[PDB]
Amino acid sequence: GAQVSRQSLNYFNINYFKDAASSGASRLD
Amino acid sequence: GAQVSRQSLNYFNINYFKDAASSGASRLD
Amino acid sequence: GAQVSRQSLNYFNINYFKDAASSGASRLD
Amino acid sequence: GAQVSRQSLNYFNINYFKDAASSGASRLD
Amino acid sequence: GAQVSRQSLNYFNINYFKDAASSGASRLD
Amino acid sequence: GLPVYVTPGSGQFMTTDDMQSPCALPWYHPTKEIFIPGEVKNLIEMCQVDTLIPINSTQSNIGNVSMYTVTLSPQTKLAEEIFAIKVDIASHPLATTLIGEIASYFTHWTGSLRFSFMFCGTANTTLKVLLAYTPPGIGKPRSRKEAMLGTHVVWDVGLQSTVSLVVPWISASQYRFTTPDTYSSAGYITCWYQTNFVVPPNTPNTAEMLCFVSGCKDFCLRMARDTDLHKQTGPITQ
Amino acid sequence: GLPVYVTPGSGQFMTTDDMQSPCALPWYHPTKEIFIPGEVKNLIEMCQVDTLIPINSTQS
Amino acid sequence: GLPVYVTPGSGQFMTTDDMQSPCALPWYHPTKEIFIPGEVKNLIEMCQVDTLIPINSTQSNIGNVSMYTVTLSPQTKLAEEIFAIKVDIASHPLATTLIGEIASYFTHWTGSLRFSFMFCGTANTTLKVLLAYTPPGIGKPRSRKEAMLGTHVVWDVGLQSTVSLVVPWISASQYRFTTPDTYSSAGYITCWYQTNFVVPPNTPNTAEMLCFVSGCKDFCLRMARDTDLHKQTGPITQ
Amino acid sequence: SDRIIQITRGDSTITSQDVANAVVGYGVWPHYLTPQDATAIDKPTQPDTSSNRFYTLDSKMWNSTSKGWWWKLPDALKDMGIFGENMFYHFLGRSGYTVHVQCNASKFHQGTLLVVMIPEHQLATVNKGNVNAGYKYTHPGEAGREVGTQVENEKQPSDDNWLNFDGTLLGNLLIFPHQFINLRSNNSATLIVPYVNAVPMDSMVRHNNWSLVIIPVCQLQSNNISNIVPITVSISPMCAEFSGARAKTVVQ
Amino acid sequence: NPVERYVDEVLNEVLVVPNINQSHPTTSNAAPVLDAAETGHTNKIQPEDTIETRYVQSSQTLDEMSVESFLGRSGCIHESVLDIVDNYNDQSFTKWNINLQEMAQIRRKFEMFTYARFDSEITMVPSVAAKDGHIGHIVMQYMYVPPGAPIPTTRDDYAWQSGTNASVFWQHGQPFPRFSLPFLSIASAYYMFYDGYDGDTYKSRYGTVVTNDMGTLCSRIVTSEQLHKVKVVTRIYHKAKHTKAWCPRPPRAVQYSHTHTTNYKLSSEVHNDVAIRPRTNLTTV
Amino acid sequence: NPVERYVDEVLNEVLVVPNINQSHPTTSNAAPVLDAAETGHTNKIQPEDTIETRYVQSSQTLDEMSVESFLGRSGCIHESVLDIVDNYNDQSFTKWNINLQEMAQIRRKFEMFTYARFDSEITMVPSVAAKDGHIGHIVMQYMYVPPGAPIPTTRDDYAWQSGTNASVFWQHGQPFPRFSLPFLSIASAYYMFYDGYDGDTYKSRYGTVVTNDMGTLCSRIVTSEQLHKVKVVTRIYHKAKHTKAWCPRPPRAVQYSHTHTTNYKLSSEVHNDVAIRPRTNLTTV
Amino acid sequence: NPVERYVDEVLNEVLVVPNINQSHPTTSNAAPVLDAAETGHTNKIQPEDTIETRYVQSSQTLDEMSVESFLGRSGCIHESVLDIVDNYNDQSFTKWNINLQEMAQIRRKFEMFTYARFDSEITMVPSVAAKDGHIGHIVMQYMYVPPGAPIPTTRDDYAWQSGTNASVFWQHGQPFPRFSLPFLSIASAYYMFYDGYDGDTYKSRYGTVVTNDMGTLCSRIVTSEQLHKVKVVTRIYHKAKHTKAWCPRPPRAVQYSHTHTTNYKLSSEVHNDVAIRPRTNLTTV
Ligand SMILES: Cc1cc(CCCOc2c(C)cc(-c3coc(C)n3)cc2C)on1
Ligand SMILES: Cc1cc(CCCOc2c(C)cc(-c3coc(C)n3)cc2C)on1
Ligand SMILES: Cc1cc(CCCOc2c(C)cc(-c3coc(C)n3)cc2C)on1
Ligand SMILES: *C(=O)CCCCCCCCCCCCC
Ligand SMILES: *C(=O)CCCCCCCCCCCCC
Ligand SMILES: *C(=O)CCCCCCCCCCCCC
Ligand SMILES: *C(=O)CCCCCCCCCCCCC
Ligand SMILES: *C(=O)CCCCCCCCCCCCC
Ligand SMILES: [Zn+2]
Repeated sequence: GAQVSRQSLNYFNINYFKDAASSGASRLD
Repeated sequence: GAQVSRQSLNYFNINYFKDAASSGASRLD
Repeated sequence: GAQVSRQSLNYFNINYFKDAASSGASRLD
Repeated sequence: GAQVSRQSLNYFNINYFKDAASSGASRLD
Repeated sequence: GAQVSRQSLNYFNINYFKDAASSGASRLD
Repeated sequence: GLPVYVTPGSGQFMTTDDMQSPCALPWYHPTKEIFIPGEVKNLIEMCQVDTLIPINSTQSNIGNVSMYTVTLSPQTKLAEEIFAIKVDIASHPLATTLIGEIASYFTHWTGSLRFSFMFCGTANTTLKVLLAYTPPGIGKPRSRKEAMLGTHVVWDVGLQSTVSLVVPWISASQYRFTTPDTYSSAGYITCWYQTNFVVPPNTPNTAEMLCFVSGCKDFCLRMARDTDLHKQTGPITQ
Repeated sequence: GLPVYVTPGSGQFMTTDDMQSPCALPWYHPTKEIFIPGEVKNLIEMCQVDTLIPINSTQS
Repeated sequence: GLPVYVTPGSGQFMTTDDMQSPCALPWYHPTKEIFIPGEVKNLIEMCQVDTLIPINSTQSNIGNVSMYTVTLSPQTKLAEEIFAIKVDIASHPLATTLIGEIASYFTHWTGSLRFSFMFCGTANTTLKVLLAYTPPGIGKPRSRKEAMLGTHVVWDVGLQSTVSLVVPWISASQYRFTTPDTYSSAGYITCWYQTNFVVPPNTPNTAEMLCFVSGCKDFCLRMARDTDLHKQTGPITQ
Repeated sequence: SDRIIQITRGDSTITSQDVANAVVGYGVWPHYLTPQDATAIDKPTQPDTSSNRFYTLDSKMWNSTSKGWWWKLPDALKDMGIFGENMFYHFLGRSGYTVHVQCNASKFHQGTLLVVMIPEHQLATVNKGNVNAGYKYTHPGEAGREVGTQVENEKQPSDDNWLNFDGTLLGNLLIFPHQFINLRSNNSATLIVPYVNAVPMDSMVRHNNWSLVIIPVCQLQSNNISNIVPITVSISPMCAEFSGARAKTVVQ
Repeated sequence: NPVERYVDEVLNEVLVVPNINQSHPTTSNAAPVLDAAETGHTNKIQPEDTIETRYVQSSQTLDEMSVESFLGRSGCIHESVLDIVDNYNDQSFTKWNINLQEMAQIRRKFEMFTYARFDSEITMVPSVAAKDGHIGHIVMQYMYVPPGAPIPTTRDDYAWQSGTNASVFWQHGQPFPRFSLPFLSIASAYYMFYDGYDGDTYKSRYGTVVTNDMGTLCSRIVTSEQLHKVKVVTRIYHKAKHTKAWCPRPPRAVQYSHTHTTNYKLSSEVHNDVAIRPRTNLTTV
Repeated sequence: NPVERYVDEVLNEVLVVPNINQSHPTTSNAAPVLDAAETGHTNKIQPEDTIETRYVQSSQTLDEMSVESFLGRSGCIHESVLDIVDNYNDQSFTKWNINLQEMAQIRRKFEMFTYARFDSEITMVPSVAAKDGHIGHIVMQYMYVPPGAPIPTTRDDYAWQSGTNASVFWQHGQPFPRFSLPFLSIASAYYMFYDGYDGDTYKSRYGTVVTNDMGTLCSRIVTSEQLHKVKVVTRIYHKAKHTKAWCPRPPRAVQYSHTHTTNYKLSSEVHNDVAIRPRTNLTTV
Repeated sequence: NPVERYVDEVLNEVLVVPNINQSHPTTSNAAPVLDAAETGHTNKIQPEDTIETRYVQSSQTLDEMSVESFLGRSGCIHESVLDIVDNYNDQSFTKWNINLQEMAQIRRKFEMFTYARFDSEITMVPSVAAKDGHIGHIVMQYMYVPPGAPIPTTRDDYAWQSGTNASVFWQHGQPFPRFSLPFLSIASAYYMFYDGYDGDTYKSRYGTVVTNDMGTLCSRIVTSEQLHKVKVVTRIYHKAKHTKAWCPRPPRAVQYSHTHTTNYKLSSEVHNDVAIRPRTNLTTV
């Protein structure tokens, strides 16, 4: 589960499991 | 064993072992 | 030690150590 | 959190947690 | 610390720590 | 396999960590979200709403709505003091107000406070009052002249029943401790008679005043902590 | 976190292993290397040099 | 899961490791940084500043400012010795100077040292002194002639009160041990009368001299270690 | 000439024909607080020339047995005209300073004063356990403190000049902004110091930012000892600004 | 840009507070300080309106004050005790009717809202006390029994087979168990308060007990009887993730007495029951 | 180039010292060796100015002398003891008012600066001494209590629920616990020294105690009473990360006596109180 | 190509030995077999020069014979013993003056060179012997004390604070500790031999003791006194990494007797002191 961004400053927002409940704290706004 | 998709939201469906029985739960339909 | 193939279905045949004896079972034929 | 450089000699300055305090020792100057 | 080569047979000569003493055995010649 | 180095901290459980974990109920699909009015996204939204200050919380008044009112009346002596309290957001009597309660869940605070007062006398009752804020580094003012030298508002009671006094953030440090700390005590707010409570004949000779408090656009809390304004001295049973 | 499978061999210390390890002296800068004659890079270099055989090594 | 190989060293705690760890206070936003004069980024900045050498630290002078001064006076014998000390950065009396103290937090040192001397006699007092540095491999010089054969500066006292003698890095190895080590002893610095202390009548017949030390552009310390110039023999309580 | 100096601040001008240059503490010239570093939100009052002028403190006598003297800022100026009034009428204050120490003798006198400006000089007490220096003792005002004269009291600070009155060695004071008044070379010392603190503004009544320490490292000597040799200090606030106006704070 | 947003996350500067602008003296017939609280609105007066302010650049952020942050901290919600005294078969297993009402600390925070929707992270901290000296090999089984599933009545009950229910097995020495649970309600949000009944008679139940049934947590020491007796205490910690809250309310002012109810008790001296400290009089600060 | 910079990091060659250039004999009316220390400046004379030097290429680096390196080493700052002697309920928990003043080694290094700003890395090393033979299953709880939060007065105090405070649970056998803390001050930097009081009266406190309150660390053995008594000593190690320091000062020359104060004690023979070794005379090296 | 080079690494074929070429009969006035050893050079004659060889393709490699390989194997260099007999405070800590001279196996290999430059990998193998039955919770502290730093004289010495020195804490049950050390010398290479003194008098020291001071390793059982006594033996293993060696020399032919010296002892029957086995005569193979 990988949200790869690029700027280089690359971001990897990995989701290791297949259920949304499994992810960590939510982003803000 | 890596099924790399891109959308960026990249998906990595990795298969760590060499036997099909080893993979996790199946997808649906 | 990474044999990266692409088809996308990417294959990563990684060799973690520097001696050939260290790798796992051989392919066939 | 990945600062990917390329020269190939690629650098991966990964930040595993989401708070700046969490990172290791600072660079110099 | 990653020396990424390509041939595909990609090589990843990763250096996990920031001090040269930390790396493993040296190459030859 | 990939060589790894287990780092210190591994296996520990930190109540404030942010990790992922497997889901006990795979395939489960949560109930559809519907629109519900009143969503809150940040506690600051609650800190910007006025709530009453139990300013008259003397032992005899506690447990009565009267602990929320200040009584005014015709004076025989000029420039008399009406009330005086500390500005410290989590000190008493500010502690149990919504902003005080929320501030008690944090360690640091900053920003300006908004104190409002609503006069409840008859429409024929007049009055001019001086509300003052005394920055720290000095004792609470002993007289109107002393208080008047600081930040203040002269409130004239009329058609509009409410007035607001803003306690500006005047501090050496960018933040102050929410808990009573000598170094970070924020000062005082005192109220004095500017003129006098005046009424025509056949009109009640006393009247009440309500006091509110909320945070300004710059109010901000920091470093979450458990509150000391509520306790559990035993098991909570069924 | 990333699911992992700890493999047999983990935690063992093999005197001939080739791993990396943290440096006890971070930031330390080693003394400058100077030229010293006679560098040896392979033991074969020593095997190609004649040395005397104690051929008459009778007890006496 | 990904097969892994736990490597030796895992789970250990090395006080000099450089790893990341979860933050106990998530979402916390640190206080804004303001400009403060005097930021230090490297200890070398402190090693380049002159500090006084307690050169006259005889048991009777310790605990007195006089331990920092050397007294000069009219001589009856020519070429008399004034003082002599070791050049070793962490030896006594150099040990408690700022550069000596910092060097004591490291194991190796290298570079040139700068020794300065300021004459404190009257404006009418004259003097010529010979300051010499004797490289190792020989005992400290027994006479001015002996000292003079090494590195030296002839200081003429005049309008400019201060002189500087530079002890060049003359060593076999690129570094020396900060702690007293026979193999790495750096030599001596001696001071002798070149001419004589001369004054007009009605002028004090003695005068003081102050001694400073700092590091040159090539000074460098290596391998951090705990200092032996400070100890704790008991608990530090509240 | 490089030996001459003229310093004008407000309605005061000071001169010296025998200087040893001037020191600008940490290389930063005093300046007003910027909106990026500010925290207090009320508009500051800036007295300008009526506050930023030279104030001359009480002179001291230097003799063969003097151990040293020290003053603390802003305490030393608490009773100096408009600057003083402002620090008591306001909760917050901020200021830089130009310190000019004066001491002339003759070409037949010798002696050396070490003039140092120390930030956060937190004094120590000796052999008194965890009892710390009393407020009264660290707030002597323009009179400052003559080291080695005060009859000890429990809250009396340390008078050990060789230990900087705080447990560190005298020889290392040179790490702080300083100058020397070596009678054979100069007759004055000039130090310009900026505001230094971990907060943008502070209470000038309970926090002394700088401490002026003068220690004679080379004893005063001459063949005309009857002639008194004084030491005079003139301090000028710079970019003084105050905030949080109210009634006047009365201390004690 | 997700990378700029990322940096804001790392620095915790997603929600910035406004700056204070410089103001000036005023003489107007527009009096911002005057208003009418009767309207039910808060006067939005700011410092620039009542005094002469300077310009100040704000660097404070409200990230930590977010609902996610406020409720996103793991707190204890239950302490399960398995004390082997004299009968292993009876004392080696137990059950708990799940709820977030038994521990005041987290209960009070959630109850500052009327409705809340979130996913849960449960972390368990088991501690085995060696009453007789040795602990042997302790293996625990925590089984989640949804309302309706058969509850085990013995330590060897067939229900422990966990053919469908979710069970977590922990082995002493291994790291603390932890798992996530999706929003479980049959409604769109959890009721923190519920002014309703499960019927319309004098004997109908009142409050959240009617709506908040989360099932039962059944625990058991998997290991068979050992020579040495142990006392296993398992503390359950709960953290809210991906949170949403609606309609804020006043914080609980008195101690809690029971679960699922706002009931409270008052002494003859009520000032002792609330956090309000009696004042000497109106002018004593 | 971040990669070239990277190589410099690995080799520790970020800050290089200058070379020594060849010099020659001189006869001039410009005398670099002469100056005036009265100015308060250090004469910047270099070796090339006083002797005839050769050209030498420097390979030394100042990386290790950086403030980050100097203060970036983990040192002990507290040794917490939980000794079970005769009363488990009273002896199984404790508290400590946090500070970096109790251990001379790291205290002296930080105090070489007037102000310092840094993030902290805390690593804990717990050791369980089996006083009676067995240790059973030890589980520890370390709770950070910010100033104002309720401090637990018993081992089962409700405050241990940690509904909001940050608690770290460690299980014996698992690796040493470790976490990071952001710069905690309400000011822009920590005061290493503070020439101020918390008031203007004879009884006002003096020094850093006025400004440096970091709260309390409360520890407790989570495991319930066991047959065999143990003595748990938890050593707290602290390391500064992302450091900045201002206004360097002289190093502490005498032993420390108390926290938050520069106070010291002197014997009748002061030479024994300082590291200065008495010289026989001026010419004895 | 770094990938081709990589394959050579995996197959260990970086350094290949030459092939043997086919030769033929010869009748010449050029006699390669004849030379003069007096020159100090080895006659470079090859098999093709003395016999009629066939062509053979060599597949042997010299990789394993490299200096990196020869010295790149971890061997024991010290066995530290902490035997608790009757006084915990005195017997729970110790110190060792570091050196690679105490164990013959690795010492002999390094001494086949005059100078050597390398980084070190240290791996420690602690084993706790339960003398009385139980071992409790053993936590060790290994502190590196560079020459000059204060050496602890008691198990609770302030030096153990490790405010600057590098300490490694190991917890029984966790994997073997391991760390790397950069080339430590003040010179450009380590002296394996040193024909010099630290002075020019009859009492000056001779040999490597003058140049090879690496400091002291101080160990201590962090755990406080326990009921049951233990004997902790920590074996230190050392491996050379990124090695360079200069001027090869003859291998040690007799047993070592002391550290830092080539001294040896001879018996009355010297043939017993060397590995040379006496021959019956010149013709007895
Ligand atoms: C409101 C509200 C929301 C909730 C849910 C609390 C979560 O409770 C559970 C706990 C503590 C453990 C498990 C569980 C599941 O699987 C296992 C081994 N334990 C499941 C639930 C629902 O309860 N009240
Ligand atoms: C100056 C100065 C700076 C500081 C901060 C020191 C850090 O102290 C803490 C320690 C040792 C542990 C915790 C802690 C937090 O969470 C847990 C389990 N322990 C928190 C702090 C602030 O103290 N003085
Ligand atoms: C030649 C030559 C080269 C050397 C260096 C040997 C390395 O010795 C050390 C050992 C065995 C341990 C440590 C050490 C450092 O940190 C800790 C916990 N242990 C440090 C050194 C220098 O010694 N002789
Ligand atoms: C997301 O849906 C799948 C998560 C996969 C977890 C493994 C992440 C590590 C991927 C490493 C691949 C390296 C790329 C060549
Ligand atoms: C699939 O057949 C092979 C699975 C390989 C497991 C390793 C996955 C991690 C790959 C990381 C590579 C990073 C890319 C540069
Ligand atoms: C092969 O010769 C080297 C093996 C390297 C092992 C590490 C594999 C993981 C690589 C992850 C890199 C991710 C890419 C950005
Ligand atoms: C930064 O913000 C997120 C850090 C993510 C940690 C996981 C790093 C490993 C990434 C492997 C991906 C392989 C690429 C295909
Ligand atoms: C080198 O200087 C940094 C070493 C970084 C160690 C992490 C290696 C794993 C990288 C995985 C990234 C996957 C790419 C998308
Ligand atoms: Zn047993």
